[PDB]
Order: sequence, then structure tokens, then C-alpha cells
Amino acid sequence: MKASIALQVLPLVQGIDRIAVIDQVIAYLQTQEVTMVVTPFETVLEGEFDELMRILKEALEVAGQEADNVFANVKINVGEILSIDEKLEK
Amino acid sequence: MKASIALQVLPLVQGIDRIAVIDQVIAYLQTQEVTMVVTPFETVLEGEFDELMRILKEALEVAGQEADNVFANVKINVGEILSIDEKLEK
Amino acid sequence: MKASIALQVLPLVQGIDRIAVIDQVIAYLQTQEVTMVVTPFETVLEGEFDELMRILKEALEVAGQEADNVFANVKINVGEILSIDEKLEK
Amino acid sequence: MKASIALQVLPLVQGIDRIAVIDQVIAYLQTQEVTMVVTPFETVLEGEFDELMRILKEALEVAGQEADNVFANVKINVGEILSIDEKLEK
Repeated sequence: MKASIALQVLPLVQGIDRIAVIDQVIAYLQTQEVTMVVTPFETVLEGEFDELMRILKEALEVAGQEADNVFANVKINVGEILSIDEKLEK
Repeated sequence: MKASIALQVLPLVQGIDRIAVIDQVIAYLQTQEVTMVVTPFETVLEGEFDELMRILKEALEVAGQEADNVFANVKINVGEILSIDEKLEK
Repeated sequence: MKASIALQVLPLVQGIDRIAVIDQVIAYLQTQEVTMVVTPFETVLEGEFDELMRILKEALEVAGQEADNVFANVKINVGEILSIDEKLEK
Repeated sequence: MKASIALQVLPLVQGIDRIAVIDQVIAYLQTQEVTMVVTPFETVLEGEFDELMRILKEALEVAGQEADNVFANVKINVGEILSIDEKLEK
């Protein structure tokens, strides 16, 4: 049920195009009705496991239709760590 | 289409309870009709993006029903990606 | 030269005793004269490559002398990279 | 003291060259007198913490002098719970 994802996209085809495709994945993510915090290396999402897996998949499909080679680091979590940290406030 | 997923499950639970969530995730994974290689830190899967996302979600649900706190590192590689055989011929 | 480390420590210990290795790694990190931001899943450091590698090693040695099993995820970004600030508003 | 490292260099550069900076880092790594296994997403090294930190730093400096933007994922393990030595099965 309760879960957290930390997503890092890394397009490896063009130039910086790249901060474009990332920007895209970011725009898509903002579109979802999910709690999100953009940190320096990854975008942290919080919500129901089911919705995050769905959003993760879409986020990657978005990135993949902007670059031919997409690599992503993903962190998935469930309980006991932190949501307190979520405090963007910056 | 083409996609590769690397999975590492780090359950934040004691001894015996963890060797089980890990055993369970591996067994489940073997159950799928997907190309898989178990390496020292992560289990590497290869196949269609759609099926891997599905398998990833199930793998995590399996792990989550064996421990209350499950953390996972996942690597995704989508698009015109080289195969496990090709990468291994760096 | 310019570099950025993203540090995440998972102690693999039982409650109270782990959330001590983490306060230990955070405290040590604050001790260094390095730019640092604590995000939900990892602590992001920014500075000279040489100093970060040194701080990373010490941070891990600190964690290791508080738990017998320490696992860490680390992200290294070195070169004509974008500062944390620039990435902030990606 | 006893430790294990998992390295993944993502040069985020235009095709071909990306496997060149990766091959570079690989050649350097083979040069060290350290136990190593190349898996599909990361190269796993095993040995004394001190030597691995030294090798990691050099590996990255090698990669950085072949591309202007180098990103790396690194996993560090200290202990035995995850029995990384089992990597005899390569």
C-alpha cells in the first residue's frame, strides 16, 4: 500500500537535449496527483504503491519517446524510513 | 519495447526473515518466462518493457508480503538497448 | 575538480541501533566544511572531487564503527557538472 | 576493513564513445590486483576498504579524462550478511 519512489533519469544520446527530456519527465510527473519533491539527483514521489508503479512506467515511456537510449535509477520503499524528510520547504 | 531491469531487494529485517523475502523474490522471478541472471548485488532481467514493469511490481509485492519494510534499488534501461550478451562484450 | 556526491546509508540493523549509525554519519558530515543538503533518500554533498572522496570514505568508516553490516548507495557526478543550485531549478 | 564495491559509469555521451569510456574504466580496473566481476549493469570489486576507495577514485578519474560529464552509481558493502564473496558464481 504505502510506498515511496525516488526516480533518476539519465538520457544518453544527445547533448542537453538532456535537461530537456528530464524536464519532460518532470512535466509529466507534475501532471499526476502525487506528492513530489525534486532533489538534486532524483525526483521523490510519495503515495500508493499501485499509482507509483503506474506513474513510474509512464514517466519512463515519456522519457523513452524523447531519446533512443534511456537509463534510470529507481529507489522503491515501503514503511519505517521517511516521509518526514519530504518537507520540501525550499 | 526492449528493456532491461536490474533488481536488488534489501529487506530491513533481521536474519532468517530476510533470507526468506530474498528467496521468495528469486523464486517468483524464476517463475516468469523472462531471461534472468543473478549477479552478486542485483538480479538482471531482460525482455519487453511492459512485462518487466509487471514482473517488477509483482516481485516487490512478493517481498512486501514477507517483511514489513522493503527497500529496493532498481535499474531500468529502455529503448534501443544492447542485450545482456552484448553489454557483456564491452 | 567540481564534483557532487549523493550518499545513502542503509545499516541493516535492528531499530534504535541503526538510527544511530545514521545520526553518526550525518553529524560527521556536518563537521566537514562541505556544502550539504539532506534529502529524503540521500545526503547530497558538493565540492572538490578529492575532498568528497575523502569525506565519503570517512563517512563510511564512521557508519561501519556503529554497525557490523553497512550498505551504501552512492552517486558520483564529476566534471563540468551543474552545481546543486543550477540543478535545483533544473 | 573487509569490503565490496559495485561500480557503474554512465558517461551520458553519444553512442560509441560511451562504451569507450566504459571500456577504459574496465581496462584500468583489470590493472588493479583486485577481485572483479563484470555483471550487466555494474562491475563488482572485492577487497580491503582502503584499496577499493583508492581504486574507485582512480576509476572515476580515468573516466573523467575521457568525457566531460561522468555520472556513476556506486554500491559499497561492509559486512557479510549479503555474502558478496559468493560471487565465485560469476
